[PDB]
Amino acid sequence: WLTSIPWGKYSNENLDLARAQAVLEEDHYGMEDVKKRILEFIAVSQLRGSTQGKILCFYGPPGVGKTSIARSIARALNREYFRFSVGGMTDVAEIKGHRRTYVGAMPGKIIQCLKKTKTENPLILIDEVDKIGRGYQGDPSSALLELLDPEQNANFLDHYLDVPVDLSKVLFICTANVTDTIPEPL
Amino acid sequence: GVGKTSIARSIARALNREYFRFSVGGMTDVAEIKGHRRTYVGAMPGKIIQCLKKTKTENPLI
Amino acid sequence: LIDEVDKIGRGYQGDPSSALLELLDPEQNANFLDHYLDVPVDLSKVLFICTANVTDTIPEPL
Amino acid sequence: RDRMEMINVSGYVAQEKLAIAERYLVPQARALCGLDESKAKLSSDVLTLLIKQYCRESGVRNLQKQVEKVLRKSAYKIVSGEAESVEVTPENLQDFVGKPVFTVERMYDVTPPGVVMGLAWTAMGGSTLFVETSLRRPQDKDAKGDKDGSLEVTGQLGEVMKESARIAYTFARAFLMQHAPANDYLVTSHIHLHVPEGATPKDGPSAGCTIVTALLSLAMGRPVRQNLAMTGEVSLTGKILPVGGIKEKTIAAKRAGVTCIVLPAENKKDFYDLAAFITEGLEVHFVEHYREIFDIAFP
Amino acid sequence: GGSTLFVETSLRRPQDKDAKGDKDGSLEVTGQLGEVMKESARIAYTFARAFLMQHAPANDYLVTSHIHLHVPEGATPKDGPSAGCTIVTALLSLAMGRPVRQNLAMTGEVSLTGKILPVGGIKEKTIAAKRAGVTCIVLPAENKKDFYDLAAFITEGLEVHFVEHYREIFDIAFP
Ligand SMILES: Nc1ncnc2c1ncn2[C@@H]1O[C@H](COP(=O)(O)OP(=O)(O)O)[C@@H](O)[C@H]1O
Ligand SMILES: Nc1ncnc2c1ncn2[C@@H]1O[C@H](COP(=O)(O)OP(=O)(O)O)[C@@H](O)[C@H]1O
Repeated sequence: WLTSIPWGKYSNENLDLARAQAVLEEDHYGMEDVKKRILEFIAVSQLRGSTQGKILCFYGPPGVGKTSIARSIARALNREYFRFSVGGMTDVAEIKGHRRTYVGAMPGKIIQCLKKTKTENPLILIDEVDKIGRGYQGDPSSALLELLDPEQNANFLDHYLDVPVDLSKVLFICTANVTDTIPEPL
Repeated sequence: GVGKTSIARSIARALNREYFRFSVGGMTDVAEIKGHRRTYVGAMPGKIIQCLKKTKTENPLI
Repeated sequence: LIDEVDKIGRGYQGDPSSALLELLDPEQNANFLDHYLDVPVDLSKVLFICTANVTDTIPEPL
Repeated sequence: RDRMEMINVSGYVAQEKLAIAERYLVPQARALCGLDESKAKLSSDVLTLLIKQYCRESGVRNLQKQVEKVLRKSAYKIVSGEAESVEVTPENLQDFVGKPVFTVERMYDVTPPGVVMGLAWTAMGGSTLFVETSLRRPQDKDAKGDKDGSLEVTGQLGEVMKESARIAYTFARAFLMQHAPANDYLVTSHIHLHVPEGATPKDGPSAGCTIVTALLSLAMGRPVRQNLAMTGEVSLTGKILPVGGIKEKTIAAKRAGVTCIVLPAENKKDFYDLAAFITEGLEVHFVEHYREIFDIAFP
Repeated sequence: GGSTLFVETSLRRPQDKDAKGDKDGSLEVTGQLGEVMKESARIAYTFARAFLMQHAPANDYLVTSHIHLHVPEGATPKDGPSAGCTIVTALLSLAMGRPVRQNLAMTGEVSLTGKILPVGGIKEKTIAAKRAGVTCIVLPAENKKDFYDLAAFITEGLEVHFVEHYREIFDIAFP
């Protein structure tokens, strides 16, 4: 599990602006606010040398194309795509794993993302963020904030693999049909 | 947005003792601060112990 | 052929509705894996059939 | 609570916010975006406009978001646009941040009868909450009717707030009979008042005094003097009581444009502890008995 | 998304309990009332009573008559109060029995004196209104600028209206 995690491997990121703009325009009509926002992100990341992964949360009615645009952004920016569902989720272990001393412990699902993606800077998509319950024994919102924490992500560690892992270049995305029920700290 | 935690971080730097932020608001289970009995499969110590371990110092600024 | 889909309780320690959503997912099924055999398996050609006595109690994402 | 001493870290005024932005936030965001100082120019006038119109709150993070947005847009226009160095001017600002949301407005500039401002120390900073009063059922229940004007408080009343409102109503009745016995409108008329929420319960009674004067206005239909605020607590006798968190209420009043702030006499010293630069342009008042307020608000 | 919810009101018990009876017209609110919704409805009721007093003191129907109103659910709690403005005019319409001018959508927040306040989600409501075919949309003056951010092609065929004091609305709904 440990040696299967990519280390120092950074998938090449596209820097051409016209090519990315055309790619995005050929995938989703209109929606020009998101397109211009991502264009501005690409430009600023290119100007400031290395590319950082900043978080943003799309929100609107359902079926509008929020997952499809996430996939289109992943394709256009040239980085790896991955989807993840958190709506109504209660067992933080799915994101943290287990102590590894169990008879059949597993690591968090984010380490599975890193392993399958084979890259340390993929595009992780979070789905139905506002549906988190944070109920009894759960409260995955704390770990989720840890993921979005601008600095702790650079040294995030899971219970199974406790070695800190950098998550600054990962480009998180969140989707929710309403901004009310989402916790304020998030 | 007044920088209360920011001034805390600045005080930690100036005083030269190690810094560490802690969010207790909304915490429900005290076991996070107290860990578990260590006999349960997966039992882990309190979060303050982890803070002490990571900070590597016995006099940090929690 | 899944049967009595709407009767799923999705209760404590369980929530098999998430596993169903994974299975019925048009694309994730193509690389579905279980905890025993973790190797991904393709399930794009399998033609699932769901039977329920009413459409209300069935989960909306499902 | 009793196990430690508490210092009051509180927000910054528009001038302090502008200084914070220009000297610390702007270079920090510029470095976090990589743009050169000469390449991107942000005049202090643009920062002042942004603070005044867009980011209005005790906190500062929103201004950080706005500056990040404009810097990102400048980087976008530099990398592939036409200008090698974006000169952010107010006229251009409209395109970068869009049209100004949170446009400056006092909720009631006229302040018709039965409504008045009040500096409420809310959970996040302080606000200039508007207490409203209005007749809700005809005074002519009966030409000979002696039924009292039962009041219907609203705005998520707290039992403490209910008792404070009842005390304020009783004191207002007593004052009205003391001044003009002939007048009996408030004595026998059912009146509905609304006190906007957001004020922490501890500071809830701090607006009670306002209630009183509002009612008095509705009694005589005289609008309160323009851009006048006040706060404190009454003890059924007009003896105003001190209130806490004066700095946040003062800064909120300064931002709202209200010029006259009336405070309990005891709080006077606490108001002078505040920095001088925050107290310019306001005609502060200090009182202990409510009577004086009635004269000032109704000359 | 956005929806065109039909708020409605009607008499639910005779106004003539007694020709001399001065009992107030207690109001019953349904539609899974929320505490904030209940308080907003009470505020709207009081403001409607005051407005009818100011305009036509002769009429006292709304003053003394038990009225039931239905506000269909679906609105999220945060924007729940937004429908309150409609409630007001509804009562006023029921007070005079004059039907509101056809295909006239509106929304806003009343503050017990008529000074309307801004509301959120303006774009969703605008698109829903366009889908419903309504031609006149009455919105708070504060939100005016926000409605102009909408792409051009979505705003055709509608006579938008901007207002801050509810008085203006009463002059548009009831000519
Ligand atoms: N430009 C577009 N305009 C409208 N719909 C689109 C566009 N591009 C893709 N879609 C549709 O959007 C759907 C995805 O819905 P989505 O908004 O991702 O749901 P969710 O709210 O669960 O994320 C797809 O079925 C696709 O057909
Ligand atoms: N006086 C100041 N000068 C410069 N920057 C400040 C000042 N006060 C606050 N900030 C900045 O604004 C942000 C405020 O966040 P903060 O108030 O610490 O969060 P919280 O409200 O959760 O404690 C900080 O990132 C800090 O850098």
